[PDB]
Amino acid sequence: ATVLLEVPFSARGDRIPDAVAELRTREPIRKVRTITGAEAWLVSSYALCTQVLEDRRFSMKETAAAGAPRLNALTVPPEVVNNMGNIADAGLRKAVMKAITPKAPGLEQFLRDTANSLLDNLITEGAPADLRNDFADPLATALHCKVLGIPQEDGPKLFRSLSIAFMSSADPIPAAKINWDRDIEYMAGILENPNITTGLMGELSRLRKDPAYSHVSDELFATIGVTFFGAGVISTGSFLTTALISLIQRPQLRNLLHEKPELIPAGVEELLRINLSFADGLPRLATADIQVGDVLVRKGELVLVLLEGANFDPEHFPNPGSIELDRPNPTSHLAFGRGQHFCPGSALGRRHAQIGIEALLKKMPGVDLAVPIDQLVWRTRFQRRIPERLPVLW
Ligand code: HEM
Ligand SMILES: Oc1ccc(-c2cnnn2-c2ccc(O)cc2)cc1
Repeated sequence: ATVLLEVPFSARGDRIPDAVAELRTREPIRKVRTITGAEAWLVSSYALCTQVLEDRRFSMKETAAAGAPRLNALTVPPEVVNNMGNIADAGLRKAVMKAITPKAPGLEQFLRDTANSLLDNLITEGAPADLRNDFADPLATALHCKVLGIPQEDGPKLFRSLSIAFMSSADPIPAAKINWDRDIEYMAGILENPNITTGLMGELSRLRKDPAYSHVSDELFATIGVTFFGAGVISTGSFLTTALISLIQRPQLRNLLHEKPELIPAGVEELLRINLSFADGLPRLATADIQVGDVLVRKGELVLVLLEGANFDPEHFPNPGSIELDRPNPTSHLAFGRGQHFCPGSALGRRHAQIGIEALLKKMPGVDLAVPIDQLVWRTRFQRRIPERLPVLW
């Protein structure tokens, strides 16, 4: 006898387990057990993953319901799970989206300057360098501070919460609540602070005093700050870090991108397609009985949408394991999700990575791992897969 198949399969973000392709071929929707002991349907094909993400009856918001089968414990108040729904009901959607485009005046130039300076410092200190702690994360953090309109120097203090905030835990985390309340007070301070007049927090401070928003709660305005900072920094830092690994391990692609950098955006779209930064399937709770492939999912059940099941599905991406820059369907991956909850920071995340990669290839064209790739230490029980340190030489 064996126990019901457990998720997640592996914390390694440099390779996909052979088990995924076998699941997808034999059972593209199938029952698994999550770290909390709940059962769930794991969906691993492109077609079923898209079907679930496009059908709002598989609810993101209902995942936070008391007594529901859980992927993991809430690290936020239950209402914050419906964050985008709350933003839209407040009439704040267009304003938040407008504040987070990579196309703000001088934002891209800021990213480039920041990436270059980080790299100069690494080059000056001498190899080995940690491309995670001293490149990708400081880059993601600096970008988000500029986007929020908050002081660059406040970035490290906010960043400190993230190794706990984005944990994927069987049980509630006391530190997540301490950090959450603390970060919420920080952002409430920012809304009151007269020096903060640019970016997202600048915009939110003005809308807050605008009579058309006078019934929007102060808790929502602060929440938007914390969540958009947290989600943005964790997602871009993790993506860029694991994309640098995929790049470092393909010196041919790396030379091609070094030599023809106009290919970097197509390069990034392939790195997004193949990325394993999301550690768990995207969770949804069935609010009706709904046929998914051979399975009738029952109202009240938990479904997990496995991004790399879709993104490595050979029926949709032939030779899925190869980065190929001339695919006919390059942005059709699910790295940013799909449907109602499609990532609102997608353009920002694309530009963060394009610029970081461009700067890396220019400054460090001989970049290579300074340790055998098995020596990378993969963070466990976390909503992202990332190496604790990314040691490189050049
Ligand atoms: C390359 C970097 C990124 C990747 C790979 C990424 C991935 C995703 C994915 C796959 C979803 C769907 C979640 C779901 O459907 O359950 C998502 C949602 C979200 N993302 Fe991004 N993301 C990235 C960058 C960003 C940035 C730059 C921000 C904003 C500053 C952001 C803020 C959000 C928010 C607030 C949601 C919730 C959307 C909703 O509930 O409707 N992420 N992210
Ligand atoms: O739009 C969002 C953003 C984040 C989350 C979230 C889920 N689990 N943790 N967090 C979290 C924790 C600490 C923090 O500062 C920010 C977010 C959920 C929905």
